[PDB]
Amino acid sequence: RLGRGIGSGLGKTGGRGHKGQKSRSGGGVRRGFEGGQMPLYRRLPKFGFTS
Amino acid sequence: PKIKTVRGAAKRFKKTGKGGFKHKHANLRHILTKKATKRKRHLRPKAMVSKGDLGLVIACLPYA
Amino acid sequence: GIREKIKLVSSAGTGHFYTTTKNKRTKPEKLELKKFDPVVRQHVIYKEAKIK
Amino acid sequence: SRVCQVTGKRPVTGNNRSHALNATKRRFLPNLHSHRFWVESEKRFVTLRVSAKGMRVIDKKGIDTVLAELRARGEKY
Amino acid sequence: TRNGRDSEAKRLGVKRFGGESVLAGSIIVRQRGTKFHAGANVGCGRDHTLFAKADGKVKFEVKGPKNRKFISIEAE
RNA sequence: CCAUAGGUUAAUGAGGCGAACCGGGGGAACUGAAACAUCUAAGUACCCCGAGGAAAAGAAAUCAACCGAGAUUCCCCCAG
RNA sequence: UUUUGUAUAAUGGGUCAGCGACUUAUAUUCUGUAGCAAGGUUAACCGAAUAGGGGAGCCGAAGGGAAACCGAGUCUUAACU
RNA sequence: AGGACCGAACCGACUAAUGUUGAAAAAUUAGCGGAUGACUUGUGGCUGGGGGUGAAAGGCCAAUCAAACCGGGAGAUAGCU
RNA sequence: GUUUAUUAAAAACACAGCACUGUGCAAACACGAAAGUGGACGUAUACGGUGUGACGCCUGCCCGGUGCCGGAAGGUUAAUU
RNA sequence: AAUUCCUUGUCGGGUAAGUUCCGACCUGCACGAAUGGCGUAAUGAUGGCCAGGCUGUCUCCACCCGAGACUCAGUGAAAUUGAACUCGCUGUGAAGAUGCAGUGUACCCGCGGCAAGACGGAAAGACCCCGUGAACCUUUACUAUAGCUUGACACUGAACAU
RNA sequence: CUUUAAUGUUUGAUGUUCUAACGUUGACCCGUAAUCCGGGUUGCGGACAGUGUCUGGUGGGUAGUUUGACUGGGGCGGUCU
RNA sequence: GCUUGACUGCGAGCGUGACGGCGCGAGCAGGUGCGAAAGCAGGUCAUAGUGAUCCGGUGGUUCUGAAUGGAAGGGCCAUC
Ligand SMILES: [Mg+2]
Ligand SMILES: [Mg+2]
Ligand SMILES: [Mg+2]
Ligand SMILES: [Mg+2]
Ligand SMILES: [Mg+2]
Ligand SMILES: [Mg+2]
Ligand SMILES: [Mg+2]
Ligand SMILES: [Mg+2]
Ligand SMILES: [Mg+2]
Ligand SMILES: [Mg+2]
Ligand SMILES: [Mg+2]
Ligand SMILES: [Mg+2]
Ligand SMILES: [Mg+2]
Ligand SMILES: [Mg+2]
Ligand SMILES: [Mg+2]
Ligand SMILES: [Mg+2]
Ligand SMILES: [Mg+2]
Ligand SMILES: [Mg+2]
Ligand SMILES: [Mg+2]
Ligand SMILES: [Mg+2]
Ligand SMILES: [Mg+2]
Ligand SMILES: [Mg+2]
Ligand SMILES: [Mg+2]
Ligand SMILES: [Mg+2]
Ligand SMILES: [Mg+2]
Ligand SMILES: [Mg+2]
Ligand SMILES: [Mg+2]
Ligand SMILES: [Mg+2]
Ligand SMILES: [Mg+2]
Ligand SMILES: [Mg+2]
Ligand SMILES: [Mg+2]
Ligand SMILES: [Mg+2]
Ligand SMILES: [Mg+2]
Ligand SMILES: [Mg+2]
Ligand SMILES: [Mg+2]
Ligand SMILES: [Mg+2]
Ligand SMILES: [Mg+2]
Ligand SMILES: [Mg+2]
Ligand SMILES: [Mg+2]
Ligand SMILES: [Mg+2]
Ligand SMILES: [Mg+2]
Ligand SMILES: [Mg+2]
Ligand SMILES: [Mg+2]
Ligand SMILES: [Mg+2]
Ligand SMILES: [Mg+2]
Ligand SMILES: [Mg+2]
Ligand SMILES: [Mg+2]
Ligand SMILES: [Mg+2]
Ligand SMILES: [Mg+2]
Repeated sequence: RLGRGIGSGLGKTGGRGHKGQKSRSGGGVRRGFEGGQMPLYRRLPKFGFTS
Repeated sequence: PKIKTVRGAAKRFKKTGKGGFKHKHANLRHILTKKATKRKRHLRPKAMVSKGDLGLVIACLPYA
Repeated sequence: GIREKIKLVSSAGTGHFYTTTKNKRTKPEKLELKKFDPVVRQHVIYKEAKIK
Repeated sequence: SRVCQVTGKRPVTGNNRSHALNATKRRFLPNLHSHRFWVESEKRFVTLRVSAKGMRVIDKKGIDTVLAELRARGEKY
Repeated sequence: TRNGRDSEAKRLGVKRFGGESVLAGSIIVRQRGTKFHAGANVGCGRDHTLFAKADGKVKFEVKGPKNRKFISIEAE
């Protein structure tokens, strides 16, 4: 139970750190986001087919 | 709702026996002639996914 | 870059070819070299062709 | 309104495309024309608002037969 | 300005030092020009990369009229 | 000129209202894509028409695969 | 509270009382725990109905390869010590 | 005769003082301009929001205008506080 | 004369006049998916648009660029076949 | 010059003294002919400059008449406010101290006044920057599109001549 | 095969003349107590015009947006492998 | 002087990168070249001369071929 006082050890920030995307309500990047670069599953080429 | 797999990643990674993922090497599409044969030969075989990117791959592939 | 890439096609008819570059201002004559052909597993003469 | 009295064709909506596939809403309207059809049985001219496709079916179906359907349709020619 | 350019460092230098046991094919030193020369059981790459041609201990020695520095492998 | 349009009566019927659900006619943008045009949002919001207690759909010019199944609708799988 | 750093002459609050912010659903992975175990478990639905039925399916015990294929091997290659 | 002159009503709003928690969410006091005209006013009517209207300032369109107000999409979004 | 109602009344806007240009009347143009309406129950001595802005003396040179107007032989060129 | 940067250009007039004004000069940074040029009577709550009259505008303020301010009675707000037992100086210090250090001064508390400070009050700064913010507007930015325009086909036929 | 002279054919290119589609915001009659509309008569125009689909050109008329970062603030300059 | 090793399949073991990746490599197999041979040759004294993925193009390929036989298309190899 985060954000329930100093003694709990998870108060006033809820374990989210300080003013990042993870600290915003509904914040955070999608799966595979690499900071702006095209992710590895897009740097690498497709191969093969499904039989 | 059911989690949706990232279809772009599902077409490039196959799970292996010990839980790894294999992918084909890059840099072998259309500027390969100027690359030495030894370089091209090493890119031909399949490769293992590095440890740093394992978490990202698993996130994109929750059902495989 | 003004040197243009060319392909060397095997004379054995396998359809295997190598690729390289050649200077077009000089050496107009076609390039002939003895190179290994993986299909016949022998070194044969490769003839210059056009990349397309 | 822009309704064919024979075939019932009415305006329909679609997209203007482009070389960039951009889609903008548009309308397709029938090729309607007011024509005076000669009905032999009454020896009279009756004016109908018909499409170009409707004109073709009038020759094939006969002037009397289409009007019989129109009276069944209650279109009030 | 018209400056402020450099290339990534290529990490040259000695990888295995004197008396170390190495496997055949292990590169001992990567260099620019023949700072070291290949001796017994040591090969020289196309970029003057010295590699071990046999298992054994790395030994540095100075021989010859030019007072040059040579690397050899004593394969026991 | 017959006719026809038109006109006058007489019979029936319809008008409007009402929550959601239903069918059809139209139909966004914000947003997401860490921008933004294709795309997404979404045939959603909204507008319009019509009907019922349900509506709609429905009795193969359907699927299967060389074996067969036998209208439509709904549920769980198939399957992210 | 925010900061490298605040008695700071940086932000917030006149005071009290009440209210006021990490939840829910589904899926997935990991840990703990319980059951069964090379097996485990059912969903819809049926059902006097939290039982029972329903194993339709799902996961696991075999993988390699783009695939056909082969299989404790397999792929690569003409072939691999 | 006159978009003539001086000057009340009427209409305008140039200067200054006061007022600035106002007597008044734009006014008062003393002066000022027009004052038979492109004047002013009453009562009705018409033009509706990417639209109106504008002797044109991005002015005005119910104390709100470089895109009114109300409801809906909507708990828009907010890498910011 | 008009203007920023509510910090700007001006040298700004308008203005008569002037010039260019469009417009032959089912006029151009404008408002309207359209019908229609305004223009106008008017007809080039008319109407719309643009710039200039009483009056006086005047308004010179450049058609290369960009527009507009005229030409249509040739070059190029869509749907269609 | 409603244009001139250098610049208060130079000369003349006006003044005791004139970076403004007026007249000329031309060296027009960077005027110019209907995005009009130059003049122009009249007009102007038009801008600048000068003179006469006139005056507390001023030298330099004085007095007086009223309405407040002050006192009493009645009614009775507001913005603001972490809490205060709320001094000066010098130094220090999220770098300009009522609150720290040192030191000095100061009996407790009102009332009428003045505003130097409390980085006083007002309003999540309008300037600056930032956000892969918003909106309007411009154009030979991009992609479209209404409209306009071209041709083919359809509505749409006959005959003849080349 | 070339050169092709003529020959029918099949498609077009214009030009001329018709009316019967179509147009008539020409006249007249009726619906009709009616400057709408419709019908009738007639004239004029006429396979045009006009409209539909497709298509080329034009199109800030109207939209949706883009218009980089580093940087002894930013812009400008410079830089980006 | 003679030549095409500017070879094909591979690669023990290492280096350097967060990663994508980049670099070095004896030796092995098949075929070569130069040497009488020992041997050397998987480009150039070395370190710059470069661009991921998607999409599309070209050649090869018994990999696939949505009822079946083909084919299209896709895959793989070479390559733009
Ligand atoms: Mg803690
Ligand atoms: Mg944080
Ligand atoms: Mg915080
Ligand atoms: Mg976005
Ligand atoms: Mg009922
Ligand atoms: Mg401190
Ligand atoms: Mg404070
Ligand atoms: Mg406060
Ligand atoms: Mg468990
Ligand atoms: Mg049960
Ligand atoms: Mg089963
Ligand atoms: Mg193996
Ligand atoms: Mg007057
Ligand atoms: Mg007067
Ligand atoms: Mg006057
Ligand atoms: Mg207002
Ligand atoms: Mg708006
Ligand atoms: Mg609203
Ligand atoms: Mg929404
Ligand atoms: Mg919100
Ligand atoms: Mg005036
Ligand atoms: Mg004002
Ligand atoms: Mg006014
Ligand atoms: Mg004023
Ligand atoms: Mg003017
Ligand atoms: Mg010219
Ligand atoms: Mg010209
Ligand atoms: Mg000056
Ligand atoms: Mg002087
Ligand atoms: Mg002068
Ligand atoms: Mg000028
Ligand atoms: Mg001129
Ligand atoms: Mg001019
Ligand atoms: Mg004056
Ligand atoms: Mg005087
Ligand atoms: Mg104090
Ligand atoms: Mg101090
Ligand atoms: Mg002090
Ligand atoms: Mg006091
Ligand atoms: Mg005072
Ligand atoms: Mg004061
Ligand atoms: Mg303050
Ligand atoms: Mg702020
Ligand atoms: Mg601000
Ligand atoms: Mg930025
Ligand atoms: Mg725009
Ligand atoms: Mg948008
Ligand atoms: Mg920047
Ligand atoms: Mg099939």
